[PDB]
Amino acid sequence: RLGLILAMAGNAVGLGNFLRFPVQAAENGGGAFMIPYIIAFLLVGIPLMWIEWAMGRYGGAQGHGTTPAIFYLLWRNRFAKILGVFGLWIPLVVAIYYVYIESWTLGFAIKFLVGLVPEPPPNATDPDSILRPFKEFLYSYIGVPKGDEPILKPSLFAYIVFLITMFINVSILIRGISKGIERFAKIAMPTLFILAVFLVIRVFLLETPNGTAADGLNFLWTPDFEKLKDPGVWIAAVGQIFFTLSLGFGAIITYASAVRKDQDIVLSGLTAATLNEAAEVILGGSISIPAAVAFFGVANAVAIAKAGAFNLGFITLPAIFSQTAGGTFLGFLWFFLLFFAGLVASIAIMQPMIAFLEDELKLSRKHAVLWTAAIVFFSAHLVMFLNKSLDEMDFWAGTIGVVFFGLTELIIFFWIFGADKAWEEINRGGIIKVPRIYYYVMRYITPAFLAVLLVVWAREYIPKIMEETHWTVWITRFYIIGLFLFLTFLVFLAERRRNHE
Amino acid sequence: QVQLQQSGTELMRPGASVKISCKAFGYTFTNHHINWMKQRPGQGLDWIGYIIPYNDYTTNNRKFKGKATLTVDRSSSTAYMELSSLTSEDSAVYYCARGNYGAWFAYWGQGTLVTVSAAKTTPPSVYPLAPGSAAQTNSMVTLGCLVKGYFPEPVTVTWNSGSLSSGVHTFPAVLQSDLYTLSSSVTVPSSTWPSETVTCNVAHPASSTKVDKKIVPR
Amino acid sequence: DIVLTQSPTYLAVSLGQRATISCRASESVDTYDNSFIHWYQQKPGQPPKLLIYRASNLESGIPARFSGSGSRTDFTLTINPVETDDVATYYCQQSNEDPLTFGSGTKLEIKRADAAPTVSIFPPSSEQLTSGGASVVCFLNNFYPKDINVKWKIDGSERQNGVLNSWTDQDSKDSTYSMSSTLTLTKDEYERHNSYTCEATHKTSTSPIVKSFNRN
Repeated sequence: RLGLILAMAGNAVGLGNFLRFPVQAAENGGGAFMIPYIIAFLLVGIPLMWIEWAMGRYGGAQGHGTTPAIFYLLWRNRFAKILGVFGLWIPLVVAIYYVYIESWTLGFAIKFLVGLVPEPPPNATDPDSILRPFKEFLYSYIGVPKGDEPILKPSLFAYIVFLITMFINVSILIRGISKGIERFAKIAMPTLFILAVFLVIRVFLLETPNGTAADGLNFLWTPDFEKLKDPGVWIAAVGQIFFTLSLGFGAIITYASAVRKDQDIVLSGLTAATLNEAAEVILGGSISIPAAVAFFGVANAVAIAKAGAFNLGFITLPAIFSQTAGGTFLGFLWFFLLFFAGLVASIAIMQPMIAFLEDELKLSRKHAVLWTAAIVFFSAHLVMFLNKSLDEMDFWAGTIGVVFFGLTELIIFFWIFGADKAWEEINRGGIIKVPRIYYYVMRYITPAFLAVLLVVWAREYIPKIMEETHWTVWITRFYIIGLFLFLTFLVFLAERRRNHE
Repeated sequence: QVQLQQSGTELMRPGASVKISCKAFGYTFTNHHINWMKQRPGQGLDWIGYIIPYNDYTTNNRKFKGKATLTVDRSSSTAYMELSSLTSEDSAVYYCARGNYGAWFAYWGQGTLVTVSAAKTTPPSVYPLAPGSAAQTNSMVTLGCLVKGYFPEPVTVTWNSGSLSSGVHTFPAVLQSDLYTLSSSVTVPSSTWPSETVTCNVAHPASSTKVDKKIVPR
Repeated sequence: DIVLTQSPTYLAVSLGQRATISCRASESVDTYDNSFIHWYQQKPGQPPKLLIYRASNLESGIPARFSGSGSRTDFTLTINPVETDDVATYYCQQSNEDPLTFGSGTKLEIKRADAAPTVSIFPPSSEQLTSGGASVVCFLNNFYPKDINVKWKIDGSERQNGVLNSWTDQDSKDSTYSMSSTLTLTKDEYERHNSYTCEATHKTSTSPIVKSFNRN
């Protein structure tokens, strides 16, 4: 009863709900963001979730396992494999910075453990004065530069914690999971859920001289009529839905290749998606934003969110723990939990690449894991040391990449494979039938909507995207394009090796 | 580069229970269904049932429903099949095979032999077969190895530690009086023997006996 | 369940020619316009080996000699040209309806030109004599066809009792057969007589091949 409940609640908590979402909403004028977000959830998130479960199960029934191959099975065209490459590129690229963020959560957990945490400036009552110590904790941790300097200078502790995080991730990927998987996740997910609920409830009673936590909830759920005409918000919102639902990643597809063709995917898929939404908009969205506005004020919360991706909670949360009962211990627990939550997700975003190396190109587990780990570890130095690089990757892979790729999966699965064949595939084994209207949404509304969104988005933000020289971001654009070309090269090598016999 | 490695041959009293371990190497174990199949030496393959390594969740063919329990150890990357209420008819070769994600069964195990009998385990006697004394010599001579009075199957018989694999015929064991008997013949040039040493490598795992026998002239 | 009936149970074919094995199903093996029947090559002592999947599609590592065909119910596995190592039992499977079911199998054997068995007779091992047993082994190697005859003569008399026989599977290279005949007696009875004969009657010669030794 209670156990089954807390167990059901723990399945969806990702860093996407806590660290990422607050930053996405704040950078976009919260609530002006919520409308497109909710609309995207109903018109894009749910249908694609169902689509991914169907495609994954279908591909498992066959045995491809990766999007390049499943796409090839659905559409026999060399071009299908290339569009399919996004199913490896997106998760790999997200893994590159995602592992670093996880390392920040471990570092913070450690610092809270030792009681080395930021306390507000006594008797200062100045929102900027109040914000500087908390800003400094994160900034001193990752080593933010003064004056938009290209080079970032992370503290030694952060780097060592990164090394440890990689060692732990690799150590896990090589050997299976027995002592730290079910036995620990079954404790941490319910614990984290309970803790998060505690925090939402606690933060909402918070009211201070610089603002009120209530004002934060009002700020987040009050539509800004003005920002709706902004493509960036629509793209950001859809991108977040994709990220938070794990939807846009080839990981859900591969994981889904393990459930039987006759097993229901309609109720199960809808349940996972709905549970995920209730899991963030209510808990993650109701903690960090209200806390920052109550504490730092609106202007500072937005400025902090706009500072970079994931920054917001690393500041707002520690600020919150202060002035709270057993806040240092509560903080340690929160960040350690968060750390495990991140880990669970990173091995999952590495699984598409590992699986690709094993099924195609016929590589062992050791080699797939070691080469994948080598790529994330080496590449991550770009995100830890190059200013604005992390943000750029989080943008291209976790925001833009996923929506375009989502559209690709919808066209490939529904249009090319079969309107009705696709519907039939989704429908088999369902506990309930798919609502009649979604056939029409998926076939006409969702794809037209997304295509239009990307087009309107481009040429609004493209020229602005060509107008940005930080000297450190062009390295990242060139580099990630190179990585994409490299993966295309791996798919080419797989077909050459097969055709050679 | 995937290998499935299975425990080996086992003897059991009828009515007992056994657990066969198919261990998986060189691939992500959770990604792929594992299937279990039964084959009698002279019969076609019967599908026992499969198991989904990620979620467990086994499915057995109707025929085997009560006689086979499928489990998994995700830590050791191993699949297990437990056979209960053993009978002589349960005696067969059992294969674990994983199709990719479950085309089907692309990679096969070496197989596992099960002998259900009360009969006790006996080591094989290894007798050298030399050509008869003063038997006229030709461009080639043929030598032999006699493995007799052992139980249960199988027995590994090679020559010169497996060095000579060519022109060798190893005949099927024949069961007479609860004990198995087989023989193996090798053909070599006359200039090869005695001038070079020819030896029998005989191995019975069940009795744990590795015996080597020199072939010498009469 | 879906039952798979395979046409000829045993098939023999000459080198370089084509072999057609068939598979029939009680219900359609087609779902979404795809045939789920799959072919396996199994040699004795080995597990099966996947040949063709989804009935038309050549598995890697397998030579182009193997081609799948057919639809609906009827399916055709075509091996041309047939090669020596292709001797083994061949199965078909249907994955369309769960559970999954297999054909009864088709044993392929090559047609090889007639050949004489090479007979060799081996006296009982001294070591075996210490054990009290006396066994005489007679090897008949590399002959075709499989059908052969062995008669054991002890001092001119034909010995019917205590004869264990074993035949190998057809060779995967020269397509021949070999047989081991073993006359098992007690050391007492073995020391009672003198001459031990092994006579092999085959289709390659009217006169039987006679191999014997004089106990000494």
